[PDB]
Amino acid sequence: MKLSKDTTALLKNFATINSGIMLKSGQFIMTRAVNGTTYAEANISDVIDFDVAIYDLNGFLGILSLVNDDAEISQSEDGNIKIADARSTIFWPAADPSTVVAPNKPIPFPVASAVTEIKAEDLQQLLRVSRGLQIDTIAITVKEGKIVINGFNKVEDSALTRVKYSLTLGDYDGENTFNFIINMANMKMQPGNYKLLLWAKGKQGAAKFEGEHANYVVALEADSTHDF
Amino acid sequence: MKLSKDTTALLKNFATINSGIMLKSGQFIMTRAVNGTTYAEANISDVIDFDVAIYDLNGFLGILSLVNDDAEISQSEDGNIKIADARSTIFWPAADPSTVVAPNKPIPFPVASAVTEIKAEDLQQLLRVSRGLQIDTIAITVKEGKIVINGFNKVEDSALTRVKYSLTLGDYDGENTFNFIINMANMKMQPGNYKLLLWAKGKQGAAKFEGEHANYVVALEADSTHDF
Amino acid sequence: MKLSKDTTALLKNFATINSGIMLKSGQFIMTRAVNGTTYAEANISDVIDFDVAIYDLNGFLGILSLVNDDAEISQSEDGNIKIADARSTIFWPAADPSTVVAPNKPIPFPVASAVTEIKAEDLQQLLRVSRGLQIDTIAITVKEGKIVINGFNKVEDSALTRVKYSLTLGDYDGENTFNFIINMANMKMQPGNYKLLLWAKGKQGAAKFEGEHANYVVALEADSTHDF
Amino acid sequence: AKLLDRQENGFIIEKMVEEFGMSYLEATTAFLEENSIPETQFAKFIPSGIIEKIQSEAIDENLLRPSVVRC
Amino acid sequence: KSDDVNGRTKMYKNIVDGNHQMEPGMPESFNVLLKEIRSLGINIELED
Amino acid sequence: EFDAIKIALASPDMIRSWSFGEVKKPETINYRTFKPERDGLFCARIFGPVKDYECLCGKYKRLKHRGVICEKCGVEVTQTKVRRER
Amino acid sequence: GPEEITADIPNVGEAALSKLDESGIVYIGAEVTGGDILVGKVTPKGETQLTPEEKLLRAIFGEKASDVKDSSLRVPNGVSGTVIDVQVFTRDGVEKDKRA
Ligand SMILES: [Zn+2]
Repeated sequence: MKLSKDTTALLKNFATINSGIMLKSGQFIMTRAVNGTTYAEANISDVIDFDVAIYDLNGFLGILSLVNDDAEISQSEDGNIKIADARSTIFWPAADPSTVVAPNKPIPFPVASAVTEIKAEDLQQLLRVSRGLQIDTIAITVKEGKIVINGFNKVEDSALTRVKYSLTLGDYDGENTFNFIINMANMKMQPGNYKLLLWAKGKQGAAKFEGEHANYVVALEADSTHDF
Repeated sequence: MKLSKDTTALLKNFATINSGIMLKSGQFIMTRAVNGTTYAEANISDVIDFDVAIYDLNGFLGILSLVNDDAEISQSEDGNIKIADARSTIFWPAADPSTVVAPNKPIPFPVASAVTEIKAEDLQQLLRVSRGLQIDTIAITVKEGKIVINGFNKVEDSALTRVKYSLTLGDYDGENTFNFIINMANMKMQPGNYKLLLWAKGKQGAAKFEGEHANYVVALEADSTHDF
Repeated sequence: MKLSKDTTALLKNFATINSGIMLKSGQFIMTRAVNGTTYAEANISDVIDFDVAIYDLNGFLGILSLVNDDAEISQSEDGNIKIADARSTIFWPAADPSTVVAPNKPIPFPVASAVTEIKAEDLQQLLRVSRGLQIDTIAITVKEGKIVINGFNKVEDSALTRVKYSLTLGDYDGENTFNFIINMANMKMQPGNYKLLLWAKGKQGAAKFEGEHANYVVALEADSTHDF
Repeated sequence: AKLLDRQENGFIIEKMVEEFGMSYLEATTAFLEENSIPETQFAKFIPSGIIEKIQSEAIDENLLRPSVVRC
Repeated sequence: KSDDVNGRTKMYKNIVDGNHQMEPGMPESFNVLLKEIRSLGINIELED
Repeated sequence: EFDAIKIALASPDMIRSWSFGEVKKPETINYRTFKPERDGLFCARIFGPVKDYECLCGKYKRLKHRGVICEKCGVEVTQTKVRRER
Repeated sequence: GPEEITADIPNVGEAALSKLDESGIVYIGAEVTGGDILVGKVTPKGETQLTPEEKLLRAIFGEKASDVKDSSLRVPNGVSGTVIDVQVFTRDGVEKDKRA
């Protein structure tokens, strides 16, 4: 079963959240942070056919980039993984599904208590200029009636009152206020326009980022405030 | 001011002389090395529209390099810098002017005794070779009627007598002999052609590199000598 | 003398087995690891004009890669290499050869038992997969009469039961089989197509990979089996 | 003062054996202690070469077991 | 041949290199007794 | 070499004049490091180096660093031969 | 750490090693003399006993080199002769080897 180049790109994006997975049959892959807080899901053009655990999925994708694309990939006789060229026959050791944790399911994300979307250059801009200003956390909150993305230095300011960078996707008509706080390390997502869903219930809360290749549901931090 | 990529590259290159900078009023930049031995200056095309002392300029350049080009670089409300494109913003706290070391004024270098030129390919070759044989010093003199740079390593070639490499800076028809010595650590001149103006008197000595864009100045090492 | 880019390339990949070398007047160069297990050799269509050893081939060829190739490689007056650049005259110290293991003769490869061939993609592909699988051992055997390779990581596998890689190298017109064992730490040839001779008797053997520029003689590992 | 040339130190360290004549191991350990050199910050002082002959003469002198011979 | 450590080393060398000649030195265990009586307050000394 | 041996007594003054220090701690060894104690009946702090030319500072290797005392160890730096007799 | 009765010994000529068995117990009938080895028994190193002359090699080869050292049972110098029998004693429930 072939792993397409777009398949390899999404496998790259998922191997970031985890250097391994338990591949499960379907046209879909998904993985969880080791903490399970920020999660990745993606219905992929390739259809998984044999459920197989892999430990170094990043290195597995390296191995993939070491062999030609249309090599037939199967689960080998001893249970391991066979990459088959016209000549090359390679057995990558198939992992144990308990050495690598998998997410329970694709997160049935709740309804968004607020909606916006972040442009490609928007997310690129925030996440990359965070290096110049040393931004370590983000505050998405109602500001001037807008869903603003304030890059806060939670090391230098745990209160998130000293902005060095903000991002304003668009104004959000609302009286019910909030100041969602989410780790800059929760931003496992690749660049690109990501529809931002801000679900807010009590203290449970999430930002669902719906990109061009995967949905990542991010559990809001305990400091994310929301008020309806 | 919206510094171009050429201007910001020039800023990154001047940073090789000082992280601390006092970007002054005008289209001009003015810097000196922390040991008071190297000096840099360059007329830019944009106008610095507010005096500012910066301690870490290259990160300022990175901040410049990622945002939308329509980013507005002005003076923030707090007496510091702001770089905000059409949708986001970046705050930059300006270092105190009483905490940056720099020339009071431009160093014009109004006098020279030995004029020579040095071009781009020999520039890069000297920069690489002095890294390559651990050459730590250049000596400008006349050997067989040529203004020649002789490279040496001082700890093992103490009197700078091992010419493992002789680079000719140009012809010499002149009676004024000299040892214009520059220790490699002051070598910060970027890619670009440089007219080297050498002046010296008694023990004091300075070599100037007038480039396609800028001037560098080096105090010639203490053993530099001149016979007129 | 002067050494073509292919000539400096043969030296660059000769530095892969042994750092420096002992060169003599002539048009042939050879090198061997001090273990005696590997020996690369290639004639050069460039000519050597004296007898010398080079302690650092890497820095040597690097300081040479900055001069336009017309630079003459003569002996210096002070007992080292004088490379008269088109514009400079660089000097790099001449290694007294006794301090580098110089082979006294070029290795002749006696009558090989088995014959086959490797290619550019095959060889380079194996070079790369030996990393992603950390494969230390390569075991050349016959399957159904076919000369092929089986890859093992001997550390995790004493008697090498875990074939980690398998490739079709070619046919073997016979039944006289073998497991010629080699460490991946000896496959230092540049990528390319090669003929493959195998001398093997009793306990000893020699793998001869013949390239479009050179020949590599590698000692097989004693654990190998063979019959002819 | 500063002696950061590795291959020059190779020229100097062959002087140890070729001159004194005990072994490359003891000669270079003598060098290491003479100039007071630790064993983890050596790659900045020692030529890349002498290391290989050190390994060679070591395994030939059997400093370690058959566990190290095969590899 | 018994105690002169410096002495016996010098000997061993000179004999294994063809020179029969002796360096007297001064015993060691004697010094042991010397310090051993220095233990008790009986100050002992070795005049010029 | 030297002439007649003399005997005499010793004012406790001269006892002080001998000793390279004074011992108070009644014990000797750490039983894990098997090293001398800090101020005990075998401690280097008075008697000296258990190896030669270097102590638990690890600070002084060659003849360049010999002699001068440590501050971590506190002990002088020399050969262990002199420990036999101090 | 505890010690082993392997046939695995550093800085010794393999010529000698051959005479042992796979366990490390020389065979019955080997005419032996002093200055040789009858059993191989090896110990972890320890720290205060590490000379620079091996600090070198442990630096290079990776500290998986100088972790052990010999304690082998020799043949008491001044004796010769022939082996007649070898007794091997072990804790029960602990593994029992070939000779046992
Ligand atoms: Zn200490």
